Order: sequence, then structure tokens, then C-alpha cells
Amino acid sequence: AFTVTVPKDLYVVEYGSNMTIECKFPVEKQLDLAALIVYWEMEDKNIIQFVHGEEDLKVQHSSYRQRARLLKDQLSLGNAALQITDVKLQDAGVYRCMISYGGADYKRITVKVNAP
Repeated sequence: AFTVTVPKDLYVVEYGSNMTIECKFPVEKQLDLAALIVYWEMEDKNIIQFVHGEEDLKVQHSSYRQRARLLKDQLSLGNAALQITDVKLQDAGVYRCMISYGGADYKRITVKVNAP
């Protein structure tokens, strides 16, 4: 069965530093962009909506604009890493990594932001 794995389910970050949360899914021999769907969220805010090789920055939440990017250099390695810059207190919460690639699964990651 298709399975999504996360090496860490809890991230502790400093105020104002950068953070890259990892989320892995199996890729065998090559990546078919037409069959991959990646979705990142927190609470109910849209962060990443990567549907068949394209992203839509209009549906993205305003709180993560110009601060969030999906590292495409590791999608071929089976790593859909979400990087958020200049972490603020509002970035603390439970993040969900939902991936659809020849199957479906999702995982949770808890992020705690230290006070400045």
C-alpha cells in the first residue's frame, strides 16, 4: 500500500529563522508529474497546491505569500519538502502533508515557535 513517511513529526524552530519540513513518498525509477498531486496546509490555510506540475498562487493563503516554496530539486528523490522563511509566531501549529501519487496517504507535523 502507498505510504507517506516523515523523519520528524515535531519541529522546534527559533523566531526569525528558516525551517524546512520534510515529507517523503516512494518514487520508483522516475517522477511522472502528470500523476503527482502535493498539498500542504495548516489549520485551514492553503500553503501549497501542486496539481500535475502546476501551482496556483491565487488560492494560496495571504499569510504564506512570498514566504513558502516547494523545493522541486527533491521531488525526483521522493521528497516534497516545504520551506517557510522568517518564521513567526503565527506559523506554529499542526501541518498536514497530503500526497497523491499512485495511491494516497497523509501525515502530521507539529511546529513549535520559541518566543523572541
